[PDB]
Amino acid sequence: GGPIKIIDPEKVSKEPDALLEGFEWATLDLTNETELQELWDLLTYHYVEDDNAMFRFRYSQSFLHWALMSPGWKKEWHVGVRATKSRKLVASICGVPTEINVRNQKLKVVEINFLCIHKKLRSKRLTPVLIKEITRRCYLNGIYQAIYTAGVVLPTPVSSCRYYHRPLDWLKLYEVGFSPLPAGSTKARQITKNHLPSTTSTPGLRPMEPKDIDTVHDLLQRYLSRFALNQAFTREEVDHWLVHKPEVKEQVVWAYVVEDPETHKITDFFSFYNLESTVIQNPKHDNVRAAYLYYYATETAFTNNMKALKERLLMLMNDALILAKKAHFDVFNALTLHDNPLFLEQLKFGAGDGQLHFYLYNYRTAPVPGGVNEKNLPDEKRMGGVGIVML
Ligand SMILES: CCCCCCCCCCCCCC(=O)SCCNC(=O)CCNC(=O)[C@H](O)C(C)(C)COP(=O)(O)OP(=O)(O)OC[C@H]1O[C@@H](n2cnc3c(N)ncnc32)[C@H](O)[C@@H]1OP(=O)(O)O
Ligand SMILES: Cc1nn(C)c(C)c1NS(=O)(=O)c1c(Cl)cc(CCCN2CCN(C)CC2)cc1Cl
Repeated sequence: GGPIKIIDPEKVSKEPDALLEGFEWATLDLTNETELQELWDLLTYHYVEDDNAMFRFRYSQSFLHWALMSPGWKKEWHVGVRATKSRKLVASICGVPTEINVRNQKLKVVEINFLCIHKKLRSKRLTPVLIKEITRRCYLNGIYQAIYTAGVVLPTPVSSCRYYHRPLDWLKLYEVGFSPLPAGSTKARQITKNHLPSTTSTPGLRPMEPKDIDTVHDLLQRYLSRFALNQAFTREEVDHWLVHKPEVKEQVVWAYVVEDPETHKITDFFSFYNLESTVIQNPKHDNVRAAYLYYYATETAFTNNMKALKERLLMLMNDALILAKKAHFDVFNALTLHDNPLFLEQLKFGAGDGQLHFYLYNYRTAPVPGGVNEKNLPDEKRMGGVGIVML
């Protein structure tokens, strides 16, 4: 594939477009505590819900700091819209830079996320305006392509992946309306079915440390290179995205490595992050604590023995579940991307209603497989496609 259009630097406007009357553009500075708080206030009450308005994402302030001030970040790519009078933040749209590989052409992109409009301003076509404005700011900085994901179908997705959910506290999930009771089953059977071992099995599993950064970087890059569409990690990005710094307020990222008991080389790693959802108007529960499978890698993949890879992943990911369960998560979420179809059904992940659609701006490439077939069920012959995860 390649770029759709070339942008003329000479022609990029130095001024933003008009906004709806009574509103103005505002660059957010998320190193200001009070500004990070305003973003959090906006997302907490207006960001992504399920269709039934039972749950809303509640990215924490630590999470917002981590996701939005990643290497190369610029405050210019954190775009707010404020009410002119009250100064209230009523919309946002954000970018951070990264590099991605699209069938072996590397591209400098922004990843767009945290598009949000206050409920009272919805269905006024402010979205195109937000998009066009962040687009202008990216073009002024020499960035002309983007990748983004959404839970909704929009023109020309590059891929689509299904959400899967492994219950950790099945009864809590039942009570909030997250997890159904299967037709002929009972709650006891579901509780029994979701039990997990009390201890991990992979020899040499331990938390990731800073000293592991270069090795993990090498291993993740080799492994991600197996996917048509992947994120091309830098060392700083591995540092930022994979290593928790206990000095955030509230841990966001959990990373574990496998140090081979004999060679002491790291041969595997996996990571998962913390994203809670507000439970809406339920007097007995206000929260679902989800862990999401993030990046991982294993040397076993380079053998191209799909059976040995499966085996290894069943072991590593069951350990990920045990760990998430010890860390008090209520559910573990994963998508059908990476080599995830190899283990999802076997580790008792249930199929979700949600889908994650992947999109590129200003770049054309052939559709990429998303780990599912025509029935939207996991498919080991439709992997090797999506090797990027967005937050
Ligand atoms: C070179 C750099 C380029 C950088 C830019 C790259 C592109 C980045 C793209 C942004 C990627 C963001 C990634 C994420 O953050 S995905 C998460 C998005 N956030 C939410 O779902 C939060 C809850 N919902 C809302 O806040 C509002 O409903 C939003 C803001 C989503 C739309 O507000 P509203 O409901 O009031 O609608 P409107 O009247 O203003 O506008 C209607 C138009 O907007 C199109 N639409 C609706 N939803 C989305 C969506 N999720 N991505 C892209 N476009 C979307 C829609 O098809 C229609 O298009 P069209 O009629 O023109 O065909
Ligand atoms: C528990 C829950 N909270 N929220 C807010 C939602 C939608 C749920 N249900 S769910 O099954 O976990 C689910 C469902 Cl139904 C649907 C989706 C698609 C959401 C896509 N978002 C997540 C990533 N972001 C970059 C784009 C917006 C994600 C999830 Cl995580």
